[PDB]
Amino acid sequence: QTSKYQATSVVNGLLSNLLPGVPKIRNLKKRVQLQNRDVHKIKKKCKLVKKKKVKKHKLDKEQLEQLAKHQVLKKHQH
Amino acid sequence: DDEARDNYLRTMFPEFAPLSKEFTELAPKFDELKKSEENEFNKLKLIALGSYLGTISCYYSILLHELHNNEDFTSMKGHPVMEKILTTKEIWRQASELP
Amino acid sequence: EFLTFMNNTFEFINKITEETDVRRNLRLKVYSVLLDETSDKKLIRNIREEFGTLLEGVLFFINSVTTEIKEILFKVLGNVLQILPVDEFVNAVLPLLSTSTNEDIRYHLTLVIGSKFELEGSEAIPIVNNVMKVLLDRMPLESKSVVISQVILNTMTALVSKYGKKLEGSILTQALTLATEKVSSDMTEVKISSLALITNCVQVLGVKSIAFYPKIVPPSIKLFDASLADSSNPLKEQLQVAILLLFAGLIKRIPSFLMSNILDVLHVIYFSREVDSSIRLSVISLIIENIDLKEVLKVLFRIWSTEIATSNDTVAVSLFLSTLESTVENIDKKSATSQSPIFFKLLLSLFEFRSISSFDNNTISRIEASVHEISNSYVLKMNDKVFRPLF
Amino acid sequence: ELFGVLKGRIILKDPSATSKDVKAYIDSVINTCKNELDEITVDGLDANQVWWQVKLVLDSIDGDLIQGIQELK
Repeated sequence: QTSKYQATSVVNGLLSNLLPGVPKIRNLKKRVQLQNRDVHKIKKKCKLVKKKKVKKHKLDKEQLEQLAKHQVLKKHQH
Repeated sequence: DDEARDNYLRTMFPEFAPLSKEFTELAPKFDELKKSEENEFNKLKLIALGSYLGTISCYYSILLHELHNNEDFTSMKGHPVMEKILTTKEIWRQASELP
Repeated sequence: EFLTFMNNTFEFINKITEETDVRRNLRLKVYSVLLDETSDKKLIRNIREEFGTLLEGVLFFINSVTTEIKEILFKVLGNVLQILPVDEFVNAVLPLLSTSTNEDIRYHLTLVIGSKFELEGSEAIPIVNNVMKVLLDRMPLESKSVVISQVILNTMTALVSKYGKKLEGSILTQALTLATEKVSSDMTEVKISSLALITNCVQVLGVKSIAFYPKIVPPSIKLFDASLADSSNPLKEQLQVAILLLFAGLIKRIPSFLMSNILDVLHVIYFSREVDSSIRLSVISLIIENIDLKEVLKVLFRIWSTEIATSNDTVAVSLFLSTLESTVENIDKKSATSQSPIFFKLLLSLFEFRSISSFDNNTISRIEASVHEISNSYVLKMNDKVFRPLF
Repeated sequence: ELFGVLKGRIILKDPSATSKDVKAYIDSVINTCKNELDEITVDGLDANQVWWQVKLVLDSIDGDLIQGIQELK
């Protein structure tokens, strides 16, 4: 059950990387409408969402490490 | 036979025979560039000839394969590898003038 | 009785570990010791060793758990992972992977290592180089356990996908060697993860991966032949999508070198029944925009008359039609003249379907209508001289 | 090997023989500029693929080689 979930997720990850607009795992007319899909915007949206999350955690590390740094400074001063 | 097969090469590939003569005369010279001292003039002459010999050699590999696989294939003059032969040959010619 | 106390006991531990002031939070105290220069390196080692025992203990209960207590242990597990930083976390946990003798504990341990890098940046590059090397050394040891083998590859797949270019090349080449070996694994899951790992590797390596190219495309095709046979394979859809996504990965990265074997790629796309059309059509469009069209027209004749002509598959035929319309509407005037005898050779074949087609009249009629408009397209963009002998 | 045969029967010869020499000359050129691809791989690849490796290698080196020839002129 876990291996299947890992298989889907691994296959799912490739789908986003190579074919963003395509639906995830869980005809002539389809050709043009897929061709007109603006996949680039999908890539941009995902890149920004990931970028914010990385940015958000990094500041917490910066904010956190300043607290411990000051406490170390307090003890050494005393 | 050898005569008909060669004559077939001349008709389809007139550049075949001169290229083979070029490869034959140039290969000892390419060895000499390695044998000779690695002066700045000499070293770049090795590049220009080294570029030329590889260009000639790859042609024959492509010519041999397409004859074996592509029967509809008739003229390698369309294949851009000739264009690279012309560039590399001219570049080596400039290198040959170098002392 | 006993269980109620264990429920309340883990409630007690959760309260302490919770990061609800500098003095109260355990997490901050750890970094203060790490930041402090004067703090003894042996004491630093103690924290690393003490943590590894602690992380092993909490996973042991979670492996060996009762739904509510199962929830609490995750609340505790959330707390323990965040006690110490990534650098110490990798140092403190990587040796434990070998030390741990329980596959379930190794199973969870590999996951948490990946989750730590899910939100990291360029600061972790030297650290990841350590993790990749260790994970590579463990794969031969962990071949016996499929789940462990699969997860370890997935973590590599994540790590190559994220800042894989910044990772040292020797590991990148080493990983590709490992994946190509493991594609041959009998277990379907090992194939899928190996297939995915090759994609990220090939994407990072680009042309440099051409050395392994004999070891990627031909095995992948032979895999697909087996994939069709075992339609009872429960992971057939996951397996089949994995094969197609590989070609999509390298069709973007090495379009030129794939021109030789483009034929059998088209076979995979057309006969991949389990995969949906949108996936198959999406990868098709990549072929036109990335690969020389002249080769495509030549092979389209060969792939048709041999396989799709007698396939009698609506999906395969429709996909063939989609490719043909895409190629001709993009091919150049000069090139279109060159490949004309092949195209008209196809066109004569395209007309003669009504003799051999087993479908009903409506479908056959619609197919011919598509042929004529595309045939109308190709005969345009040309001259009389090329056309008159063909006429 | 190609030198030995050429000095019109190469059609009878396996194209593998010609391909090996391609690797020799270009690798000498690649190893020369060292003093995009470290090697021209000839194992299990058709002539066009080997040529494609050659073109990318040869194209990049052209810019520097032409500049040097002007200096030595």
